[PDB]
Amino acid sequence: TTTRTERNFAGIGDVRIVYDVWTPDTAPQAVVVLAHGLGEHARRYDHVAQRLGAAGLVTYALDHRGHGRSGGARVLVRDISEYTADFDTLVGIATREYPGCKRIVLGHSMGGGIVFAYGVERPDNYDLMVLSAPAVAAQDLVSPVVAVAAKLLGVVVPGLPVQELDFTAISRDPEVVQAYNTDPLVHHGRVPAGIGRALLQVGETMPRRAPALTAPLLVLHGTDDRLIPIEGSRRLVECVGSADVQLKEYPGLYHEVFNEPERNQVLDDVVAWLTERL
Ligand SMILES: *[P@](=O)(CCCC)OCCCCCCCCCCCCCCCC
Repeated sequence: TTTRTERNFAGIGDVRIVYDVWTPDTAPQAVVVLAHGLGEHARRYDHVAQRLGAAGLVTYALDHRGHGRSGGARVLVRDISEYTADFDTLVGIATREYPGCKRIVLGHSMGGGIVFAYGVERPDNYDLMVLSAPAVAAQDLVSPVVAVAAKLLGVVVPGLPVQELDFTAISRDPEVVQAYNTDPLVHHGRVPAGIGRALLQVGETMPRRAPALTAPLLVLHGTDDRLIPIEGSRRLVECVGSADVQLKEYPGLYHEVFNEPERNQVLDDVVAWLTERL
């Protein structure tokens, strides 16, 4: 039995960051710090934290600024460092509450881009990285001219909606898409320029920065992902400095592998990967 507690801290710029803590009723094996994707929130990951809890893992999952229960203007960010700083603070919170426990940083989509940028900047603040379709190659979705424009707009008008997303691409399960379509805490609009710039900054420097990752890395990706092409994850595992890197491709799965029909096989692979290394 894994149980959720809701807590908070003061993030960068004194924005209240809400985060959940999922504690299992068994002896804690290690801690997981989880970063959700664009426009979603940590409560869409309940079933993930429960599955990890059944493996004796404590899961820290924060609502990013402008997301879910956290403060700030909705999906507003002026720099990727705002996300990575709030994630860094959350990693430190788990490090102090569970000292000596191994630390697993886990990110999905934009969360995967934040976990990546956090990791290459603090490659010894964590022990294991798991990335679910990380948004580390956003510049492959637009022309270079559009990337020049989006970076500039992310500065001047970070709140301007700039890019529409196909929400039907998140899952092959129509129930998942409809539950996403009707979630009051999900951003039901377009990608803003500020987040567009942040993802583009991470993407252009991913090849040059990835060598800084030295901890074991697990990348998960569905082959039929229309939001983030799988080639972005193939280029990532070819570019990281980690010796123990692995990409699990899931034939036919859509973007959110954690919410797919095959999600239990996906999470079985995550637990199996973590337990060989803990
Ligand atoms: P993840 O967080 C999954 C959430 C979506 C259900 O992110 C998925 C992919 C996000 C990529 C967004 C596009 C990044 C670049 C967009 C900027 C280009 C638009 C600029 C137009 C200027 C004329």
